[PDB]
Amino acid sequence: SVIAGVFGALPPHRYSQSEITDSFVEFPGLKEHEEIIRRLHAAAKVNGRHLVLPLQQYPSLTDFGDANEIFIEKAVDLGVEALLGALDDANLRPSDIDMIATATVTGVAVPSLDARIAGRLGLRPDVRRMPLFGLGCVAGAAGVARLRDYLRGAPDDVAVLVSVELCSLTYPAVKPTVSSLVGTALFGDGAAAVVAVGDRRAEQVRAGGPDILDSRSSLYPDSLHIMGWDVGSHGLRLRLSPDLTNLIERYLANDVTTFLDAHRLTKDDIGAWVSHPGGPKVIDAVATSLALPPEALELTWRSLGEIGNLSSASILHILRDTIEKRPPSGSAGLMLAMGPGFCTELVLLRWR
Amino acid sequence: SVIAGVFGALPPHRYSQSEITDSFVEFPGLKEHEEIIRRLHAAAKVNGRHLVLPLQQYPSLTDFGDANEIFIEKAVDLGVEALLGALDDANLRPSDIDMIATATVTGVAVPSLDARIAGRLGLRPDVRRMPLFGLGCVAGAAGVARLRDYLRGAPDDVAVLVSVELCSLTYPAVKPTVSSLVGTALFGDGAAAVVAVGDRRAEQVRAGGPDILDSRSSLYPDSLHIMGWDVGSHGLRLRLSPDLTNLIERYLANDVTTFLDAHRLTKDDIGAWVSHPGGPKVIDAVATSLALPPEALELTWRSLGEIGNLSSASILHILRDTIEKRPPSGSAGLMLAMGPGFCTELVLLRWR
Ligand SMILES: CC(C)(COP(=O)(O)OP(=O)(O)OC[C@H]1O[C@@H](n2cnc3c(N)ncnc32)[C@H](O)[C@@H]1OP(=O)(O)O)[C@@H](O)C(=O)NCCC(=O)NCCS
Ligand SMILES: *C(=O)CC(=O)CC(=O)CCCCCCCCCCCCCCC
Repeated sequence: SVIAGVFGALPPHRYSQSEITDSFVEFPGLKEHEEIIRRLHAAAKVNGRHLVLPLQQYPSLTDFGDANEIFIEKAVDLGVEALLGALDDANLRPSDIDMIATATVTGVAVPSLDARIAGRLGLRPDVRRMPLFGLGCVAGAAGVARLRDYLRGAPDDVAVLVSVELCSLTYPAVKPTVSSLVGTALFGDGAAAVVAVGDRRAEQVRAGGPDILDSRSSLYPDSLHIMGWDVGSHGLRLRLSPDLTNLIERYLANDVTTFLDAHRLTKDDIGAWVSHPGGPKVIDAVATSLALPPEALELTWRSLGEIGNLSSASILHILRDTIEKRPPSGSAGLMLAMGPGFCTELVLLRWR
Repeated sequence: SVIAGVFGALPPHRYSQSEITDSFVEFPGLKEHEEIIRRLHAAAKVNGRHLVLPLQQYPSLTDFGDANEIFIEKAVDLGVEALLGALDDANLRPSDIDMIATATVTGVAVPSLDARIAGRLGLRPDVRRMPLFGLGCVAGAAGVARLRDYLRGAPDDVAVLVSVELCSLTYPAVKPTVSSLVGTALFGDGAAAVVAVGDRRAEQVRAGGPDILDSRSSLYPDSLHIMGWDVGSHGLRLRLSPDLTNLIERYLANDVTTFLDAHRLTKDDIGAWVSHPGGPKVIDAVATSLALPPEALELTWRSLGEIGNLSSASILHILRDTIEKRPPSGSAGLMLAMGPGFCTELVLLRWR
């Protein structure tokens, strides 16, 4: 399977981190926490984020029903924009799509986002739908791996992934706690789409993105508590364990070695790293654990700085940035993501 | 792709429909609606349902947070039971599984149900996970089609589907409006699992069949409103249009003919129909639209009678029942489900 198109879409409202923080600390129930909010927002290594709503509107977003309804409307808009961009990048059309997978963790849609996107773009009525909910931050990488699994079975086909994460719309569940506030420092809104074709399809029409060579999941035993949602009448409330980085530091190198061993590669054989930007401590943990050079994760840092953490969409933005730097033809790339499970997902790529 | 195991699991609290109705009309806020409640409950052609909680506990189930917490607890138990059962049917082990897909529409779990089930049964850390959320009642059929799509590219592999639907736990969102009350007439709790293997693995494990040959989705344009959830602070509230039956009557025959034509098959070639038991009017519409004999859908009527509508799990219970009845060897089978989209899914089978 071969990537043919990758495209990111962001809401038009762009704010500097300082702007967000300045407004945020004045929101109802937050003033008493100004100092810790400013401290966390400042330490995030995030310089700006796109938000799906204007800043002033968030204090009114206290009802999960309102927020989730807005999610549905805005996510379908952004998902459609990202898919169209990726299709244009691939020189393909909506009617070419044989399977669409959507990933989100920031809203609850039934019918799923893929059914709504299919309708908006006029995908064929027989398109195969794969609504992936609950993978969280791993879904960008895992989503690309699922496209490969599909296309390995259907090598004449075209399959697409659409990731849409509107983290700001979980506002009704935000509380003045360390975990929620860390969330408000890091997460932004955005979307991304990948268009991929099977090996035979790639021999019929031109696909210019990297080859998806292989993937490997790693679900860690007894780690349900590491990250996830607390779900309730206020919506989706972030649960984040302080043990996350220790887990990375202790186990990630083995995940990578195990996977790369199977391809008789070493970490020194990979020419472009495409890692999820969980946040500064996480990225630090990844670099340390894998003993990476200082610039290995430069595009990950740059993305976190520019647009924040978009959950599953971030790694796709970073993939696009990586493709655009045009890595050495024939060299290996490695996507690395992590998420609720706890789990990691690795995807081996070959550039050109 | 060959099925090797199919297994159903039900919670232990079983009540007759009459017992459920008698209690329900006395729940807080309902006595005024006794007449319509008794009418809808009798018209459902459901004679009993299994419930995950004691019947008289439901009046206290008013908070979505409590209900979803109970969902996660109970859903993992039932999913594990179902999967273990299907593995036993297949004579396979948890460590044999290469990919697990889960399907639910009745609760919100991050980490997902597949991560939880994987942990409980000690699946391999590299098992591929596919948490399908939002397909609703089509997911039994679509899930089986997703297994085929995976195994088509992985002929030595084992892939499993676990459906868990605890419809009763959506009670916090129930009010005495017609749409909700219709739901209270029909839906029960349960789970099911399917174990399937690649064509190359099939001989090695002596898979009992049937073969999974092909599938086709049919998403109906401008139909998002037909069935789905309205999500908010009270959880998952049923949206269900009275127009659903009309859509089936107008378009199902074409869905089926379009699919069968591609295989040079006719309806008369089908040795056994495995159809989702949406409700009596739906089942009639299927029989009428396809000009099927009364016996064609008998096991679907029976399942509806015995356990109610289990959303995505019902078709799998019916599939198990059908296999046990042993349709003519080598004859064609057709799974038929429908759900939020609005959509239908057909799966072509060959019986052993
Ligand atoms: C619940 C059911 C068994 C009751 O059967 P019944 O007492 O004959 O009731 P009817 O279907 O004839 O409908 C009677 C009235 O209730 C209304 N009604 C039925 N379903 C309704 C719904 N989901 N929402 C709002 N109103 C509904 C009908 O429109 C009708 O209105 P009317 O008085 O103007 O004529 C039947 O409605 C049914 O089986 N519906 C299909 C269930 C379904 O959609 N399953 C989903 C498959 S995926
Ligand atoms: C990735 O795995 C991260 C997780 O822990 C699970 C997951 O995917 C959820 C990720 C997003 C959590 C977001 C909480 C967001 C609060 C956002 C506030 C935004 C700004 C409002 C400004 C007025």
